[PDB]
Amino acid sequence: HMASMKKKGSVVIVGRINLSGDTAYAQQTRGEEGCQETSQTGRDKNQVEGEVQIVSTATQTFLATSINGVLWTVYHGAGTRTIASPKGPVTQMYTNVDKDLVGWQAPQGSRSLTPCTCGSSDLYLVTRHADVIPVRRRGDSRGSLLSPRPISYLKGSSGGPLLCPAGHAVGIFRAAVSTRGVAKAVAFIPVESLETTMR
Ligand SMILES: COc1ccc2nc(C)c(O[C@@H]3C[C@H]4C(=O)N[C@]5(C(=O)NS(=O)(=O)C6(C)CC6)C[C@H]5/C=C\CCCCC[C@H](NC(=O)OC(C)(C)C(F)(F)F)C(=O)N4C3)nc2c1
Ligand SMILES: [Zn+2]
Repeated sequence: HMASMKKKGSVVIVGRINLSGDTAYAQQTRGEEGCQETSQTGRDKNQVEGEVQIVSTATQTFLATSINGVLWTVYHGAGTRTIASPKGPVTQMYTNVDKDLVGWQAPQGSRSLTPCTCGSSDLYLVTRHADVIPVRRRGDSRGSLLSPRPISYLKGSSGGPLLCPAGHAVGIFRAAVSTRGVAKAVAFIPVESLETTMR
């Protein structure tokens, strides 16, 4: 009934994939009790750093990637949720269920990836475990893993980047193409589609 209707919590940044040096590694910045509290209030005063965030709702954990001053992730992870920030929940500025895409203004302190204009097909997928997986681009929105992996390896990495050799953003990881549980290929949201959404 109306008086007891609940509100969904905010997406919460709970860590990051550190790409600042020679070694990629995952960092946790918020434990579970802080996350639950931050999801309810929408107030997250942690300092944000880096391009790839680890984010969580009460029921899911996935990634989010800053490109052109927007923190982007998948609709199938975030739905229409706000994201927590120092002064309270922040409403999405982009929502496109047909592209499986959402975005919020990039957090203060984050850094953004540059959209790739290289036109290269040798790509690199960054996972929530800070694995950097070589991927050969196979079409506008697909790439094959040079070494296939069980889907278990990729679960929770939606919203992460596919990068070119120079570290530019080529797309956002959306779905795994799996045969008998082995991911031979991935589908991604091309960065051109993000740039069209921004218009
Ligand atoms: C709710 O409104 C919407 C709107 C648009 C959507 N668009 C799509 C595409 C959609 O697909 C959903 C969601 C997505 C998904 O699991 N992603 C990943 C992830 O890690 N997620 S996640 O972080 O753990 C989390 C679950 C917390 C957030 C990267 C995946 C890692 C491992 C694969 C696990 C096995 C699932 C394989 C499946 N393969 C698949 O569908 O491949 C085809 C058929 C070729 C196509 F055609 F999809 F490309 C698959 O990958 N997925 C099914 N759901 C949507 C829902
Ligand atoms: Zn590039």
